[PDB]
Amino acid sequence: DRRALRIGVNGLPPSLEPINGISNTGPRIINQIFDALIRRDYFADGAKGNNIKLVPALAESFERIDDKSIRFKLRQGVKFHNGAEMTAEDVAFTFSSERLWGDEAIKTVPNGRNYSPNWDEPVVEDKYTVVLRTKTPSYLIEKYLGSWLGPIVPKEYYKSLGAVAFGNKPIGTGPYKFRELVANDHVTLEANDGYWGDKPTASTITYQVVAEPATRVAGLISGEYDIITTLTPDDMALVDGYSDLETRGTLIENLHMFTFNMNQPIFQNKTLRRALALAVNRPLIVEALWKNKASIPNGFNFPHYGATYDPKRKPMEFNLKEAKRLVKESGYDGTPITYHTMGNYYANAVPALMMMIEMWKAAGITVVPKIFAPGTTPKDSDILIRNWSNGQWLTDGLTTMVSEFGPGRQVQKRWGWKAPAEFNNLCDQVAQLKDGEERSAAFNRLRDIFEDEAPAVLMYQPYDVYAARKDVQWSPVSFETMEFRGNLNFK
Repeated sequence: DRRALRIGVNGLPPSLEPINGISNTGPRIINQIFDALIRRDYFADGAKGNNIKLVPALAESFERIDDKSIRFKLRQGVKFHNGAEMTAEDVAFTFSSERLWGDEAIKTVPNGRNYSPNWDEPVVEDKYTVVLRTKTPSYLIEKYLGSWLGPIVPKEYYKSLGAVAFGNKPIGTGPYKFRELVANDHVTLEANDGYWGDKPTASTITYQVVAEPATRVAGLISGEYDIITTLTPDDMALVDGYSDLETRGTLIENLHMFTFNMNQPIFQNKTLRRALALAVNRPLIVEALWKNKASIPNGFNFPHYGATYDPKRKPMEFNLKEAKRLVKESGYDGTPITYHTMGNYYANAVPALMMMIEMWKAAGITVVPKIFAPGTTPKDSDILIRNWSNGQWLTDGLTTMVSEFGPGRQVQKRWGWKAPAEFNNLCDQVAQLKDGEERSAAFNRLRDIFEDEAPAVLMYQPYDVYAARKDVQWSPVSFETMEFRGNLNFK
């Protein structure tokens, strides 16, 4: 009689619909309810949960037919949790203008176009064959289908409810079906014994919201939870001191940074943006606040980008002397510059800021915190510097230097970054090219322009800490999610 798995979590997503549920807390539940056409095999070839290999999943097989289309042959006889059969109608609907990237679709799925390539309408060729295609060249279609965009939704059930209502009673093909939701309290899923893959190893999975990390640690010790999420390196000594418990940490594919409202005169040019960037001592912050567990990326560059990761790229320079020279050159008059942070929404946001204020003070710059309260939306005109995070959500360099800093995106259109014409032309080229010498060199060049312009200042890649009973064999993955396929066994 399979064990019931209980996870003490920091929170639940606003929705369980695949796209509207994208958040820190959603993928760990969504990944169990749905399957995609392509699955990231994180543990392939002995990898410690950080492999980027993409393998077939609801797609039995696929072939790329040109620089913008792929023909998919789907697995046959696979059912959704409502008993409806999964067909090309459902895969076409999932990536259709109707549900995902059309003008009317983004009214209820706001990020449908933002998390998508330049889609063209899917083509249903037969019951189990579908061509998925872009209007312009794209060798990233496979990476996108193996991403948090990929989950396949049932067409008729999804249409009869709409995206918002579907988010509260989701139906997928995954190993665990939805049972119940108590808003901001718990989600319970039950084993789908009609699953097409291996039999699910837990009878139920309950995601129990426990707000304080101390109460979650207490619940792991008392026997209330099997796994607990959202801990820091500081909680590792207490948890590991118990013989029957252990922490299981991993670097996650996220990026903490600070950025600027470049519509403000003081940030309309790169000079003070770069002085602020060079005065920051990233290894001191990482040692003081993260017990040396977080990683400082060697540019806008991470191993999970695959072919567009450069392991020879020199690290971000810390140069107080050059920062001092750029402050005088900018004509900075000494007016305090605000740094908007919503308390500690991002882990260690306020302590990292307080360290950086001293670093900026050494360079001759007064930066003051503007700790806004939860539920407040500071207006754009009142922001100078602000903290930010960016999920590096594709196994490619496209996200987020091109997806957030590229042409027509947030940092240029809303926050006023006047990017050089070269940066924008290289952003459009890497979106269309196949991996190789040209695409990698273009990514190296984009990183050089990003560092010289400083539209944002990368701080570090955070380290996520889980804790679990030694009688539950489960390893975290290097992404903000939980994978139980081939990764959950009870001793």
